Amino acid sequence: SMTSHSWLCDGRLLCLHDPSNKNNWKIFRECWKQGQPVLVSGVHKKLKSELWKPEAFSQEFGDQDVDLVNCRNCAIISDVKVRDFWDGFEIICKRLRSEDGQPMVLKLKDWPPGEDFRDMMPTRFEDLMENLPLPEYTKRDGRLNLASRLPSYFVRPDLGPKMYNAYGLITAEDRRVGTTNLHLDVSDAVNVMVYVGIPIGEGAHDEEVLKTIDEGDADEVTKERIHDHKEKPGALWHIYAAKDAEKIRELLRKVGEEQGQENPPDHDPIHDQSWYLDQTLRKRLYEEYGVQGWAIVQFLGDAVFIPAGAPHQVHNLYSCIKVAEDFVSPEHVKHCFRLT
Ligand SMILES: Cc1nc2ccc(O)cc2o1
Ligand SMILES: [Cl-]
Ligand SMILES: [Cl-]
Ligand SMILES: [Cl-]
Ligand SMILES: [Cl-]
Ligand SMILES: [Mn+2]
Repeated sequence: SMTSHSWLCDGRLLCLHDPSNKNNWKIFRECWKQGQPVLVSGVHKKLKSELWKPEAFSQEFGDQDVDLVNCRNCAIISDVKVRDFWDGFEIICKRLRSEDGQPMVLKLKDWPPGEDFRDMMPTRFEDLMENLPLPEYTKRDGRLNLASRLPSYFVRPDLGPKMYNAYGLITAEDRRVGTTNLHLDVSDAVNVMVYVGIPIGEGAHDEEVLKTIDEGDADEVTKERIHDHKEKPGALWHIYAAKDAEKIRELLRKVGEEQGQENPPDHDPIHDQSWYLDQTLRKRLYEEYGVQGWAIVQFLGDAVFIPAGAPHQVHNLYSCIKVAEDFVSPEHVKHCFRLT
């Protein structure tokens, strides 16, 4: 039976089922006020699927110059064509190779660049913005988005949305690497999975994906969503409450010192965006500091709501196209105030 919602993370994560239900706000606002993330499924069914394919991006924009990142070692690949990224998105035999002769796991950096999504892709912009869930919070002019309404005493978000494009991590060694390292944002955000690419060539690689979700601490109901098939898994997230950010900084200063980094006692390891919390570090955070997070698998068409101030990291299971919009809810406006 169709239902309004369900729970993941053993009751700690709200999952809304109908992205355009006019009564979603009544269930959402209780969880949101408590500083929790929220998941909304089904957004892909609202979108024009032909606008979100890797082959269309390559055909329309392939001659633009861009930089890539090697996710395994953080090396920058400078001033290449955007088709060099898109043509290897699902076909492994077409990827740029490292010195060892392996195909690289790449992230497309800052594309479209800065605030240029709307000018570059006006049809994509309309398709996304008209289909975002919780539209009183998430639209540029929504009644519960204070972004356009605040004076300079508040850090205001850039004009969005922003696109996040990267290959899937593949090997047992790759399990300890992030697509996006641990960081926080002073605005709220909604992140939508608009396409998941499952390759062919080294097709048959779903085996190491199961071990990553399991070791990632995914709850038993998320494992039913994985093991049932039916839906394509994109990325594994770990999100932490804003109230636990300083305890995470204390752990990462202790570990930086143990690993012989030489850092002033005050430096900010979350702002540096240099760490990925692997299974060893997540267990140490729980046991030594008393901090629990939320382990979230974002499937095709899932919208993740990330509260302002909440530290979070992303690990792509397969090749992903994500689109995110920042907003300023009244519940979390304290996180962007410039005094006290
Ligand atoms: C519809 C569908 N195709 C899949 C391929 C791999 C997988 O891990 C889940 C999938 O769900
Ligand atoms: Cl808060
Ligand atoms: Cl467009
Ligand atoms: Cl709403
Ligand atoms: Cl990163
Ligand atoms: Mn973020």
